[PDB]
Amino acid sequence: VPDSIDYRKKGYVTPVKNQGQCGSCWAFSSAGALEGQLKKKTGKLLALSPQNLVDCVTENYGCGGGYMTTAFQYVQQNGGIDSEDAYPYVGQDESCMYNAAAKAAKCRGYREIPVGNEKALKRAVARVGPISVSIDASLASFQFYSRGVYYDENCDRDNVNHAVLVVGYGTQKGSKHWIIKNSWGESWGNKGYALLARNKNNACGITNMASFPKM
Repeated sequence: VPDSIDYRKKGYVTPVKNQGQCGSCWAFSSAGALEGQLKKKTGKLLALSPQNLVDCVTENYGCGGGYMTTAFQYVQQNGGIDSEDAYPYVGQDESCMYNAAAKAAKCRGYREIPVGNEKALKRAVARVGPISVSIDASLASFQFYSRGVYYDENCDRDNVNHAVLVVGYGTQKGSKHWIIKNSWGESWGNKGYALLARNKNNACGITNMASFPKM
């Protein structure tokens, strides 16, 4: 297991999108995780449809939030998720419009990551690929992040409100970190990305709802 990995550099990571006024972080986080897997198993990186997730994952709340496992199980039970070309993102709730011919990826379940265990998370990133996780993004220091390894002690390591995607890890000026991909546009963070404190005691509660799909 390497000291550093960065699935952007391995073609596993699609461009950064903007969710907008819609609370669909969980959808982008699922679609990105499925994208990382679809690339691992077929070798081809195709943009998947988070709008498919927000319309049709009826155990979730659309632009009111949801769970990523809830979406993985959905694409398992439904037999596929569409590509973002077939099913573009519009940022607003609507009725399900899943065309099965437009099916671009399948799923065979999901695995969750032991709560608290950052060592387990690192391993999972190293040997599976991008992982779907959820953090406390409520703080102003996060909404106006730009660079460096983010750490704010007021970060609730217990209650978690925003879904991002882990697309690798590493160290920088001595601080071990996680590389996460957000859905707030390229104007947020470091062109849509952020580094998060790693091995600093589960900062922002990143291993609370970590998961990835099976392919």
